[PDB]
Amino acid sequence: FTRWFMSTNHKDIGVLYLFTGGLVGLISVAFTVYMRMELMAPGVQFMCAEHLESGLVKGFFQSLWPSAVENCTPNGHLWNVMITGHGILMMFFVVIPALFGGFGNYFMPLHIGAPDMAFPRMNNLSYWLYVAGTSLAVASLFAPGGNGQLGSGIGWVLYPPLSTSESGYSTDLAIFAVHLSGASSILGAINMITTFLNMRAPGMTMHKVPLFAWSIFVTAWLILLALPVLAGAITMLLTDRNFGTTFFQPSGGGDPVLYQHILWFFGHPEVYIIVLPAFGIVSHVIATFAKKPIFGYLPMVYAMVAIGVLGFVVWAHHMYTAGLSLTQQSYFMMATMVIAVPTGIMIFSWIATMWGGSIELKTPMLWALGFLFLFTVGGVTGIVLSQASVDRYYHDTYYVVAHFHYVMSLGAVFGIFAGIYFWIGKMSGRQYPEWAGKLHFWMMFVGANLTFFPQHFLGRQGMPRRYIDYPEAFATWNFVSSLGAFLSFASFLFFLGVIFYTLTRGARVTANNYWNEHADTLEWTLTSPPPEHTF
Amino acid sequence: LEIIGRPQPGGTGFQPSASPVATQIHWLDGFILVIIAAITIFVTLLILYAVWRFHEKRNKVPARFTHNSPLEIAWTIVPIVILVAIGAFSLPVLFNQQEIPEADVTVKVTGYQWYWGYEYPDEEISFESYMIGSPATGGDNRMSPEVEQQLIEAGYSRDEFLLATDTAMVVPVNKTVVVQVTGADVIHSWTVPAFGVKQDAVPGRLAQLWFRAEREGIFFGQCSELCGISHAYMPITVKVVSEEAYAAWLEQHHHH
Ligand code: HEA
Ligand code: HEA
Ligand SMILES: CCCCCCCCCCO[C@@H]1O[C@H](CO)[C@@H](O[C@H]2O[C@H](CO)[C@@H](O)[C@H](O)[C@H]2O)[C@H](O)[C@H]1O
Ligand SMILES: CCCCCCCCCCO[C@@H]1O[C@H](CO)[C@@H](O[C@H]2O[C@H](CO)[C@@H](O)[C@H](O)[C@H]2O)[C@H](O)[C@H]1O
Ligand SMILES: CCCCCCCCCCO[C@@H]1O[C@H](CO)[C@@H](O[C@H]2O[C@H](CO)[C@@H](O)[C@H](O)[C@H]2O)[C@H](O)[C@H]1O
Ligand SMILES: CCCCCCCCCCCCC
Ligand SMILES: CCCCCCCCCCCCC
Ligand SMILES: CCCC[C@@H](O)[C@@H](O)CO
Ligand SMILES: [Ca+2]
Ligand SMILES: [Cu+]
Ligand SMILES: [Cu+]
Ligand SMILES: [Cu+]
Ligand SMILES: [Mg+2]
Repeated sequence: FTRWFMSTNHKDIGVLYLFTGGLVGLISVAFTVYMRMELMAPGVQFMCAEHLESGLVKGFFQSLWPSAVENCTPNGHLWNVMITGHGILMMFFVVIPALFGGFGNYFMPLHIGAPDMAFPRMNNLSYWLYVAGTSLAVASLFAPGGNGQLGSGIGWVLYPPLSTSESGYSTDLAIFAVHLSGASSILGAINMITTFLNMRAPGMTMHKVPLFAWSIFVTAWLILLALPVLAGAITMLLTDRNFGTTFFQPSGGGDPVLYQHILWFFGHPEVYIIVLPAFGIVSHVIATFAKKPIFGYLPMVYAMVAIGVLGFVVWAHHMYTAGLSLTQQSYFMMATMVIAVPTGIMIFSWIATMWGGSIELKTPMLWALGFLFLFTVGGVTGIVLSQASVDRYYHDTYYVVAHFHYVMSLGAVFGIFAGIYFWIGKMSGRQYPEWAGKLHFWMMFVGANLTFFPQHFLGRQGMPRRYIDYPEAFATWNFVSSLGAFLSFASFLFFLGVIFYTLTRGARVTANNYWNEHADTLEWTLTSPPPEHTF
Repeated sequence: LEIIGRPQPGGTGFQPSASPVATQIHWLDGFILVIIAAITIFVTLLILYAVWRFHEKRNKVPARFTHNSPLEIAWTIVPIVILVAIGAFSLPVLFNQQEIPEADVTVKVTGYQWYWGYEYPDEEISFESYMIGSPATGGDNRMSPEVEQQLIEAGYSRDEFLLATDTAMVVPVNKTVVVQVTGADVIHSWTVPAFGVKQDAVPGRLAQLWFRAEREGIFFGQCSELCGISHAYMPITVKVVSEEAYAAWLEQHHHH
């Protein structure tokens, strides 16, 4: 029934987060398909001004079919709206809601032997604020916006004066959306921290807490510091747009660069809020399927804490070309390099955890190993970008896009997939079919590499970010990238098939622990699914 | 003039170098590429080896260790060594890049939605640069027979569409060109891959970059900070010519 939505139980809320995150993921992924349809070839074939003169619905379907260049007036604003929609949905309404709100709410309490979250109704509220925020973001796409069209074509980070001068009220809706999102994450963090601190089961000591619970804990702290700052940043945009302030407008004494400092002060932490829960999931998964315990438990906790705190003093590496002094450029370069040490080290610990084990190549372990390959490919590419001298060339090119899709987008996505296959049995009492999980993995892994690796070539050749159209010479690797993205999309549709199949007619789960003895955390001592009231 | 600073079909490398700064970027990136390829190969081979060597079929009883002090020391120090080695080469290059020298030539560049304004204060010259194919030249940002005709007439071909502008920033070869970059409305970013330069054009701020072109030719850049509906359509063209042809160009603008 409706009930579901009124539940206050950490298991029910985690499930709600996972499903909603998955549907929004579907929408944002669909946006990327459309993006890749347009980037597949030079010249604009899909995003034609001519489609505006039709209705919303007829205009939609016309824009999914290619036109001859001679019949297609390039509509740059639609490109910029899609890109912004894609990025905003992913960064606020997809991966954190699924990792933190989803697996966080479900499994952190079970990991620490807590009966429920400290503030159950507050947890129900956080979900509703996420949904309200999602609604406003989606709504902004249909609201009067820039250049006398719908939607905001301003990029996920909302730089002024572009963001502050975008026509209509679409941008205001998007700001509200982000407020509601931050609120959602703030409540969630309060709840995670309080629970972690006050409600550990008798015997459960900080040094005996499972890594996933740790990763959620550290993530919750970064949220408490980072999200209020973002809320400042975006209120300042709201006041410049509606209430005559001039924080970012030079004619009133403003500096647009001020916004960047404040936004990126959130913006970096944000990328660690995304992967930390994935770090948690990868640790449990590798331990389980290597049938070994976690290598260097304590150094992992410290690495996670170090990264969490150092991620607050690196922001301006997103600003090497915004007009920072040589001294600032140099400091931030070195801070960024220091944080690269405990980050890259963790690859070694996971390999060490496999080393000497008894390795079983089941689907969750595939995702975990993929995570290790992709995280590395993304990370080394961050090394390059950290050198401001070389960032001069790469900044605002497809090389940066390749970097973050490897390290951040796919890292989170492979983490999410590892978790789902690892725990669907536990959460539902039904098991996924092994061959399909493996097939999903190979399609997704081949597809994601075809999509993003060639974007490195595009960056090197100088292809800028946020372009609806590009010079002829960028054609080849854009074409390969788009084929990879279509294959990835097929892998995901197939995955939705696999999930539908699993939940409606998957093999019945019989055991508390359907893996093995080395899946040794508390959820495996409970039934599948766990009882309504646990512990 | 040869078209040098542009992308090439199927390219996987940098655009040709035309400045000493570009060359340093190519060198520092190639150096780090070797390192990061080694780290990637290393990590990949370890993963593949461990999965083969320690597969459940091949190794039936799992080890139980969770420590190895010497290895954890070595595997922390080595990454720290690698980064310091990089910085040791990186910082001088950055210093060479951001320390603005004395100008032989001074151009002041202003970004607008959606075109570039150039000004040579020492010569009292100024003009605007629009993409061939934009509304300004009668187009609407797409290829057509008209746009191709206009590209030929201007010394280009249909392959330079989206890169070619109606007017170019002309500069002399082997001279220190200092460019002052600002924005008039929103943020833009002025860049020429071949010179190894990029500076955001920020309203209320005047920022400086420098280059010295080492050979004559044509070099393109594209606006590199999302700036509205025609971000994809406000490129940069720089013609590097001899000292004589530069003067000739100067005199052609002189009002008598
Ligand atoms: C998952 C989140 C995540 C993570 C973990 C990282 C990791 C790193 N990031 Fe990336 N970054 C993003 C998400 C992330 N990044 C996003 C989203 C953006 C752009 C957002 C936007 O513009 O919209 C970005 C952009 C970005 C920039 C600015 C680019 C630009 O716009 O011009 C820079 C600059 O220094 C940078 C640097 C680094 C570095 C040095 C690392 C390092 O921490 C990585 C550590 C290295 C490895 C993991 C390699 C494997 C290492 C080993 C096996 C052993 C260790 C060896 C050595 C240290 C030598 N990143
Ligand atoms: C986690 C964040 C995330 C994720 C997952 C993705 C996924 C993808 N991205 Fe996205 N991307 C961003 C974050 C992300 N992106 C950001 C922040 C920007 C910048 C926006 C801006 O410029 O302002 C960007 C921009 C961006 C660009 C550059 C646009 C431009 O500059 O013009 C491109 C180009 O192709 C692209 C492509 C893709 C593709 C093909 C996919 C995918 O199709 C890849 C294939 C992956 C899948 C099919 C799996 C999807 C699964 C999930 C998302 C999990 C769902 C949840 C559950 C199942 C519980 N993205
Ligand atoms: C007592 C009165 C004093 C007499 C002097 C009159 C003052 C003129 C107002 C200046 O503001 C202009 O308004 C235009 C109208 O919006 C803008 O066009 C913008 O909007 C148009 C859409 O209406 C687009 O076609 C254009 O491309 C776009 O530049 C234009 O940029 C802006 O400078
Ligand atoms: C930067 C590259 C990173 C690569 C990471 C992958 C390599 C991991 C190698 C693991 O090293 C193992 O560590 C064990 C623990 O230190 C040693 O056991 C030794 O010590 C144990 C602990 O008491 C005993 O039980 C064993 O019998 C004894 O052989 C064992 O020989 C050694 O192979
Ligand atoms: C004594 C008092 C003096 C009275 C003032 C005289 C009025 C002169 C009107 C000039 O207005 C121009 O109109 C262009 C066309 O409407 C705009 O182009 C804008 O719009 C184009 C077409 O949409 C784009 O292609 C361009 O890049 C973009 O600059 C341009 O900005 C704007 O300056
Ligand atoms: C002569 C026109 C070529 C045919 C191309 C077919 C386009 C198919 C696009 C459909 C994708 C929907 C998501
Ligand atoms: C570890 C991934 C790095 C991706 C960079 C691709 C490098 C391609 C260099 C080819 C140069 C040809 C001239
Ligand atoms: C090369 C011709 C120089 C003419 C010079 O006086 C002008 O550029 C300045 O008005
Ligand atoms: Ca196209
Ligand atoms: Cu960052
Ligand atoms: Cu621009
Ligand atoms: Cu731009
Ligand atoms: Mg930029």
